[PDB]
Amino acid sequence: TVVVTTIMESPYVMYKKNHEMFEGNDKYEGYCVDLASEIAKHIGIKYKIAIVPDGKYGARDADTKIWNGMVGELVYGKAEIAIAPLTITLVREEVIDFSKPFMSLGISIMIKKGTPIESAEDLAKQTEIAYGTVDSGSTKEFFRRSKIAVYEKMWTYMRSAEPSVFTRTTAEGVARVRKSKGKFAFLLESTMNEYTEQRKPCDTMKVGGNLDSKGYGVATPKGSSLRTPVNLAVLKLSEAGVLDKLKNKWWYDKGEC
Amino acid sequence: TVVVTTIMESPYVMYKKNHEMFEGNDKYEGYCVDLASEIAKHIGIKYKIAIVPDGKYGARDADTKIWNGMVGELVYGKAEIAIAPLTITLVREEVIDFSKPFMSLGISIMIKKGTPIESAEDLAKQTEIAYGTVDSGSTKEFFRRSKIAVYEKMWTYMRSAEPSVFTRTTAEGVARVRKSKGKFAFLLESTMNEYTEQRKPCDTMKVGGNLDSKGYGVATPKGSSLRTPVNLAVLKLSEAGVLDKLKNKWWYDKGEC
Ligand SMILES: N[C@@H](CCC(=O)O)C(=O)O
Ligand SMILES: N[C@@H](CCC(=O)O)C(=O)O
Repeated sequence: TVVVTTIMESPYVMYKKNHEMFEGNDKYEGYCVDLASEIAKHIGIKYKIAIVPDGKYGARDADTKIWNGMVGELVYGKAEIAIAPLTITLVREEVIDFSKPFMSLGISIMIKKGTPIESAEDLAKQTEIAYGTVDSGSTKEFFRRSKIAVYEKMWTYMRSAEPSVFTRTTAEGVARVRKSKGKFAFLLESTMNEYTEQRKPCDTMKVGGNLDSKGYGVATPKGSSLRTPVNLAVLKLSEAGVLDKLKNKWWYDKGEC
Repeated sequence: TVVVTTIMESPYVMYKKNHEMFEGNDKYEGYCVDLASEIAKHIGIKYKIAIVPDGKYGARDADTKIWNGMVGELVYGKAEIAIAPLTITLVREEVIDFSKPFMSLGISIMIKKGTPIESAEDLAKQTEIAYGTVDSGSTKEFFRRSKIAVYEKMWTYMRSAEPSVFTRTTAEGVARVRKSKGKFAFLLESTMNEYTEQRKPCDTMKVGGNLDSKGYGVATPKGSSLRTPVNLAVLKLSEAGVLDKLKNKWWYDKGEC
């Protein structure tokens, strides 16, 4: 039985209503729950969903050099596959493998409706509206590593901001936007942003274009016999239009705004 | 010296003005020429650009089972790397390797301005306007393999259309659109469609959303020592914003419309 690391993130992995009464994998629903089922069917494996204990995507400690989050679970052999909205990055590719992308996305800006912001330049040239990102993920790293002037300005602000503009989870960032009367904006991937925009109370929206262009991949530890089957499975699902059906199912069919 | 297979396709690889006076690689300019230079710099290789002899992207002969085009050049050891708008697909992944995507795209519809078509459904429910794709590529295969009703109908038409609706090159498809007074539409990737829309005489446009979501990758033959360095190089260029800069350079800085 293959241990699948994933993260509680709507609409990828969520608790079913009355999840307490279900056992194991049956506790959960979402895009990545369906993707896990599809891949397992294609490659012929039994699997168990294990929600990442620390609740993080994955970053390397510049102190102890230890990987946390889902990346950590793979690196240290606690899980055999990661089926979550895990961004394909250089630093991660150096320690784990990724399938070709199952979803295409970029960093985006979330505002409370009515906020006078339409771009990253708009954010960077003012101080009245605060903004941040989730911790321990690719978005925080993006700003840390950027040599593009606008993003460097944004990082210089966010890195030193008090109280902290970095949130433990995406949900916490969204809640912060919703409660802050337009005085907090949140930087997050377009996929999560677009989802939230179609959820009650319909008070947030994505503004401007994406800051970058990248993808989520299904990840496996280096040397895994699952590497190739997983990659081919993702491409088959892509080409058969199943990934498009799954996105429509979890983002728009369920649309509430 | 590494042989780089590529294809004459604007704005990826084009002849410089007065190309006859230049030698070797310096005869050429474009997105993929710049990408080749960037990758070679990162991975420390000397290279020679060789335009694919048969002028094809790459498909397998359901008869001889022989791969043609750039895929063929890699499969049969005539080239060591492909740096071109070559789509990452299942069938190709079974015989060659691809880097993670350097560009994201989908199949799209090109029309002569004023053509009463705004979608794939619009095309499929009529017969007055003909439509086709380029031969020996991923777009033709998409329609061949689709089980989506609208696309199945389009394939059933295109496969048996007289005279042939399939063109040898993208340029031939574009010229056919331009010359046909709204009676021909062309199915091609969004990237090439978007490019053409900003080129004189500014008589074409992209209509509707993309039919799929996929990527171009830099390809290497199975067992190549260049596989990992090329993959990491693409991700480095992605993350440094170089891919975005190159797209802006060749599509929009170079806009005529
Ligand atoms: N998909 C991101 C998580 C969210 C973010 O950082 O925006 C990652 O893999 O780290
Ligand atoms: N990018 C395509 C070429 C053109 C097409 O088929 O649309 C390929 O690699 O085959």
